Amino acid sequence: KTRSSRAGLQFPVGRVHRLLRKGNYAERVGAGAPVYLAAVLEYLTAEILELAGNAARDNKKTRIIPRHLQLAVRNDEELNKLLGRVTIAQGGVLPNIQSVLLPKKT
Amino acid sequence: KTRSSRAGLQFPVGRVHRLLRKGNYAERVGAGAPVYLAAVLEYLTAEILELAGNAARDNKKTRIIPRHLQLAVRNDEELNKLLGRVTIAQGGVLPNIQSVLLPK
Amino acid sequence: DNIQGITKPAIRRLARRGGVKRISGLIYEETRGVLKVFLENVIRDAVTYTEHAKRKTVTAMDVVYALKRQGRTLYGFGG
Amino acid sequence: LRDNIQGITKPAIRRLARRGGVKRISGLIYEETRGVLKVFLENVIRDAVTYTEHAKRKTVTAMDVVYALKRQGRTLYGFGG
Amino acid sequence: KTRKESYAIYVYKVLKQVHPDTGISSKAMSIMNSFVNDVFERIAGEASRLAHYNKRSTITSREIQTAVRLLLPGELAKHAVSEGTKAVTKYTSAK
Amino acid sequence: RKESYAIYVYKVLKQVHPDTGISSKAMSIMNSFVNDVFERIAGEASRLAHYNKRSTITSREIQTAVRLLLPGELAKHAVSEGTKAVTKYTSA
Amino acid sequence: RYRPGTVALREIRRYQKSTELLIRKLPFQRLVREIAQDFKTDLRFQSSAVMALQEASEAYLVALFEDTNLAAIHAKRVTIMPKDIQLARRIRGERA
Amino acid sequence: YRPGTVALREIRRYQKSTELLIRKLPFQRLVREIAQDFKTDLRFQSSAVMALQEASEAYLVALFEDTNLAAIHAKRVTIMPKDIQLARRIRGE
DNA sequence: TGGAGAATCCCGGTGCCGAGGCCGCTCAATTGGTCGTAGACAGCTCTAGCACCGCTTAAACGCACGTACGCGCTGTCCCCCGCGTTTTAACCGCCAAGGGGATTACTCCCTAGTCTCCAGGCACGTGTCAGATATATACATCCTG
DNA sequence: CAGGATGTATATATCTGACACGTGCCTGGAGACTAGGGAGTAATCCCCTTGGCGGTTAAAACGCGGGGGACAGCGCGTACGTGCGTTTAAGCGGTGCTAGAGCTGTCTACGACCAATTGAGCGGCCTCGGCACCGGGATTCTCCA
Repeated sequence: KTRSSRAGLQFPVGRVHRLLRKGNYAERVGAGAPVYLAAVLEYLTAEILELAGNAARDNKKTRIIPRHLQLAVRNDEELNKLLGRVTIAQGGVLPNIQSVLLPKKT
Repeated sequence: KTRSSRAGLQFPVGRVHRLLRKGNYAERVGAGAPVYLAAVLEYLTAEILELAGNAARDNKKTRIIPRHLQLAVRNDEELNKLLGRVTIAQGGVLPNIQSVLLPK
Repeated sequence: DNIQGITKPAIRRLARRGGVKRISGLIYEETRGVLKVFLENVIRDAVTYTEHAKRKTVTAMDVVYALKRQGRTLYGFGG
Repeated sequence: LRDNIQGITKPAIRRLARRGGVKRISGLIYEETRGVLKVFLENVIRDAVTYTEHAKRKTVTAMDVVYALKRQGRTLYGFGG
Repeated sequence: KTRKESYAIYVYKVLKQVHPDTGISSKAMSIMNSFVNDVFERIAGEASRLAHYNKRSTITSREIQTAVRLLLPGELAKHAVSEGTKAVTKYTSAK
Repeated sequence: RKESYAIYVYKVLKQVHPDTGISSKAMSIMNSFVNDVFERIAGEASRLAHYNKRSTITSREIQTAVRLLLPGELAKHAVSEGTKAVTKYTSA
Repeated sequence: RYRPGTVALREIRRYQKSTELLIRKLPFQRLVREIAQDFKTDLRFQSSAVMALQEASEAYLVALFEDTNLAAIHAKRVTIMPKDIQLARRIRGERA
Repeated sequence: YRPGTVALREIRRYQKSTELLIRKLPFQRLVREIAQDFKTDLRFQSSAVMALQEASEAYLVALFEDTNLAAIHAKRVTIMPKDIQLARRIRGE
C-alpha cells in the first residue's frame, strides 16, 4: 500500500509529491517524477555515505561526525566539483602543504 | 483606460501583472505588487539611457551603439557591482593601462 | 575600542591555518578591513530580511538564506 | 587527426591579449590557451546539447545557448529573445 | 502570423521622454530588453522565495519592497524604493 | 510539528554500513544537503518546463535536469539507476 | 631552542586534523552586535545565529588564506605582504 | 625598427575598438567537432554559433585581465603559462 | 638638439540601409460581477535571550633579540618583439536543395480536486555506552653536534 | 650521520549526555471517483541551415636580427619568531525576567474565475536621414643623426 514499497526505495514518494506540489514549481506535475527524484537522491545519498563510512573506517571511529563528511566531499575529485561552492559546518580543512615550503638537506 | 494611466507611469502594469499570474512565482499576487514592479523597472531602464545619452554626446553620435551601454555600466561602480556577472555583447572593455606597464 | 574585538594572536591562528611560515605586520589591520566589509554585507541583507518577518531577533534560520543570495549556501543549522 | 583545435592561429591569441592589457607574451602560452578555451567550451556546449536533446530538436538555437551560460553564472545579453 | 512580445516601443518612448533627440539601434534595444527581462526575473524570483519562506501565498508591496532592498546596492536602492513608493501612493490615491 | 528527513537516510546508512552510527550534528549536515539538492534539481526542472512552454512535469523532463547539474561519472550512473527504478514501477 | 619556522610546520599538522572553531566566541558576540545596533536599533540574536556567523567568517578567512598562500608562493616569497590580499580580491572579482 | 612603439600602440587601439578577435570559421569548424563528441549529425543556427564566439573571448579578455595582474605581482612584464595556472586556481575553477 | 617618415585625426562628399513611423488588423487588457479564503488582528501562552556576578585559568599582551628573509643592484643571455617577404585561406555573393522547426487540428488519457479513511512519522521519554578527557608510555621528529 | 630533548601518537579507566529505540496519537498518505484540458500525434509549408564555387585581398606564416627583460646571484638591513614573564578577560556555572515568537480563532476585503467590450499593441511596408566609406590634407612624435 505504501508507494515507496511499490517502487523499492527509502525516500517516500508521497512526501516528495506534496512538497514538489506545495513548492509551486509547476501547476501540473506528474506521478513518475516524484518516483524518479527520490531515486536520484537515493543514489546521491548512497555515494556520500559510502565515502563517509570509508572515512569513518580508517579513522577507526564507528560514529560519523561532520569531520568525516568533510573527508567524504573533499577527497573525491568529482563531487567537490558539484558542491565545492558549499561550506560545511564543523568540517575542517584538507591536509595540504606545498612541497616548496618544506626544507631540504635534512 | 489602462492601469498605467491611473498610476501615471509609462511601462505597462497589465503586461507585468499578466506574467505575474502564469509566471508561477506564487499563485496569488497582491494589487500593488505589479504596480511596484513596473515602477522599479521604470528607473532601471532610465538609469541607463541618461548614462548612455551622456556617453552619446561624448562621442557626438545621435544613435546609441552597443558600445555606449557597455560604458554606461562599466564606468560606474554602483552599476558594475550589480552587473558584474554578466557580459554585454559587442561592447568591448573600457580602456585601462597600468602605470607600471607605461614606459619612462 | 569595541571595534578591536578581533584579537591579534587569533589572526595568527587564521594565518597559521593558512600554512605560511612568516606573517607581515600590516596584514592584521588589512584583514580587519576586508572581513568587516564581508560581515557588513551579510547583515546588510539579513537584517532587512529579519525586518520583513515582523521580527526583531535574527534567528539561525533567516541568516542561511542571506548567504545563499550572496552565493555561499551553508549547511548544518537547517535550510 | 586534423588541425581543428589549432584552427585558431598565432595572431588570434595575440589580438585577445592586447584587449586584455598585457605587455609581453610567451610562445609556450599558446597551446595551453587552446586547452583552456576547449575545456570552457567542453562545459558550455555540453549544457546546450542537453537542452537541445530535451526540446526534441537536432539544431541548437540561439536561445538555449544563452541559458547554458546562465547556468554557469556567465550570463549573456543581446540574444535572450 | 506569429506573436512575439517585446518592450521595444516601451524603452523607445522612455528614451524619447528623457532624451528626445537620441536614437537607439535595434541591437541596442535587444540588450535593453534582455537586461530588463533579466532584472525582472531576478526580482520576481527573489520575491517568490521570500514569500515562500514566510509561509505567505501572496506577494504584496512589502515583499517586493524587501526584495528590492535585498537586490539593489545602497543609494540606487533607496532612490528606487522612494520613487516606487511615490508611484504606489499615487496609484492608491486615484481610482 | 517540525518534520525532517531523520529516519529515511538512517535506513540507507544501515543498508550499506549496518554497524555504524551518525551524530545529530552530522544528521543536520546530511538533512540540509538533501534539502538543498531538493530545490536545486527541482528548481532547474521548474524553469526548464517553462522554457519550451510545457506546463506538465514528466519523469522524462526531470531526467535532463539531472544531466545538467552533476558532472560526468555521477551524471551517467544516476540516470541509469533511476530508469530501472521507474521501469519496474510502471510494470506493477 | 628551535630553529624558527620549524615549529610553524609542527603547529601545521595539529591544525590540519582539528576542526574546533578558531577565534573566540564572545569577543565575536560584541563585534557583530555593535554593527547591528548601529544598523537598526533594538536588534536581538539567537545564540545559534552567531554560531552560524563564526563558521561563516572563518570559512571566508581560511579559504582566502590558502588562496593568497599560493599567490605568495608565485612571488617566490614566504611572507604575505598585503599586496597579495588586494590581488586575491581582484582576481576573485569581489572588489574590482 | 621601432622598439616599444608598436608594443604600446596595439593595446590602445584594441581596448578602444569593438571588433572581434576570434576568427569565424576556425571557431565555426571547431564547435562542430566538439559537439560531434557528444551527439552525431548536429545542426547549428547562425546566431547560435555566433553567440558562442563573443561568449568565448569575453571570458578570455577577462581572463587576460587576471594574468596581467599576476605578471606585475611577480615584478615581470612577460606572462608565463603558470600565470594561467595561477588565476584559474585563484578565481575558483 | 633638428628631421623625416610612420601613424593618427579630421574634413568633404556620398550612397546605402537601418531606424522610424504610419496603416490596417487583432488579441489580451479592462470593466463589471461574485465568493471564499488568505491574511490581518488581537488576545493568551511560555520559551528563550539578555543580563548581572564571581572564579579560575588559558590565552592574550608586552618585551627581547638573532637570523634568515625581503628588497635593491647588477650582469648575462636568449627569447621575444618587430619588420619584410611569401603564403594562406577568409569574405561576399551568387545559386541549389531539402530538413526539420513551427503552426493548425483532433482525442484522450491522466492528473487536479473532493470525499473518505487509515497508518507511519513525529513529540515525549528512556537508558546506555562511545568517544572526550586524562596521565603514563613509546616514538619519531629536529637541534647543535 | 648522531645523541639527546622533547611534541606527537598510543593505551586503558571512566562517565555522561547525546544516541538509538519505544508509545501513541494525529494529521498527512492513500484509495476512490469524476472532469476536462495539456499534451500526444500528425500533416503541411517555409524559413533557414547547409553546401559549393570563385574572385579578392586582408591577413596568416616564416625567417632573421637585435636589444631589452628574466633570472641567478649577491649584499645588506630589518622584521618577525620563539621564548618568557605579565596582564586580561575568555569562558563556566547559576538565577531571573521579561520581551516577544507561536498558538488560537473570528472576520472581511481582496483577488480569483468569468463574459464582453474594445483600443493598446504589432506585423508589415514605405521613406529618408544618419552614418560608415572613399579619398585627400592637416597634425603629432618617436627614432635617426
